[PDB]
Amino acid sequence: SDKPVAHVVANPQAEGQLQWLNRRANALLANGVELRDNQLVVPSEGLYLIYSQVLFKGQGCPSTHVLLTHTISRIAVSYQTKVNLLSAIKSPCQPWYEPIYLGGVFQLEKGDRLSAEINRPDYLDFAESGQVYFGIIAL
Amino acid sequence: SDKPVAHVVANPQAEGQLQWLNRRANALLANGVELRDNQLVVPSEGLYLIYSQVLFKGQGCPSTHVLLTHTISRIAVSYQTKVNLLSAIKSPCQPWYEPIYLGGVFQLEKGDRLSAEINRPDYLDFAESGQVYFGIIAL
Amino acid sequence: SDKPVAHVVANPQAEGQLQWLNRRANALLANGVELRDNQLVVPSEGLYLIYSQVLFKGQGCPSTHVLLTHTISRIAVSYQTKVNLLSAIKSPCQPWYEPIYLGGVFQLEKGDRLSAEINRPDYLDFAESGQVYFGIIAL
Repeated sequence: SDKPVAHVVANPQAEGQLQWLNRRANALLANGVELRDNQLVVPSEGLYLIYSQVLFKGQGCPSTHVLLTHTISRIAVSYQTKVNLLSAIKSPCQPWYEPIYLGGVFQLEKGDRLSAEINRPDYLDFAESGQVYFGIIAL
Repeated sequence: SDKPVAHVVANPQAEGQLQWLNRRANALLANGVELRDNQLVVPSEGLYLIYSQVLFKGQGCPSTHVLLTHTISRIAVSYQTKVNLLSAIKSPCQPWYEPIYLGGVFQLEKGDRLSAEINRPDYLDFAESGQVYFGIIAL
Repeated sequence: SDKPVAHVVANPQAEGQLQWLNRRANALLANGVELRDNQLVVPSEGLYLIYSQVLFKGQGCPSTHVLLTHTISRIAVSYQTKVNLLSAIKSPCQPWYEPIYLGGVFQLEKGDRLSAEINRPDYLDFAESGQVYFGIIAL
């Protein structure tokens, strides 16, 4: 049980924000992985499977064309640059539900940080369990 | 080739039900993983990548607002509780197609069971290959 | 750092086609994995996590019902057959955005090839980073 690993969930008690949380039940933040300033911190150099899901929910369709996005970004320790690794966009309106799942394998450096960010936290459905999550595992 | 592994598909011959099946071609149920009462059985304690996809298909939009869901749940041997690990909801109607993909890393115990369940098997498009699947791998 | 691995992206300079590319930054094609005729080539027998995402984007809804598909297929060296491993279909019209994510674990043979293919490259949104990707990792 020594591989760097994390599986964090959106805080169901937060309001209008995507706040990642490690839980006692069915969530992970182990073997060097830390949560700092809402970002996952890589403890060692290597290959990592990185993934995240968000679910957006709205009661109806507003007057202005809504675009939803979910993104996983890499903040390199060496440079402090912030690069898009995985992302997608959805338009729910031409109650609605829009899940977005992202996942991929990346070479990361020790101290690099990962953020999983959205644009419309007012539409984030984080109260319902299993819908909003972010994780990594060293391979 | 010793890691617990499974990649099961929806039985294309089943009717109005999500029935997981191990196939000869491009499907797995090896190294201790069993399929029992339509659920995957964990042979050993450890970290597992768990994933599933379903695809819903309908010919049109009915009079009552349809909600579709896909869920992966953990049945702990120690407790017999059934907890939601990964889930999403979609509303296809404000022929239609709605895929849902779920995936994440979890610490599981030997004898724990995993179920991948939906609410509208009458909308499940399991006849078309590669669309409906459920799998795990010990990491 | 010896596991066969790949994480390739759609060439943002290609036109009306899905052309996979290994990049200097945040992309991989290592430890025996090759890109040949737009397909990933397996260097050794074993279990692989395989995944891909595409994002389709259109300016409006045309007169004929558009169906979008994304598929991951296995070309066996031993047979030259081409089998569907993972796929999904979406109908964007009853500017729109349709992401499709596919991922699963498969036993592959050395020399097998994997293709990640779509039907409407005229709708592929490959100019925007992190949206179109294809990868594998030996587990």
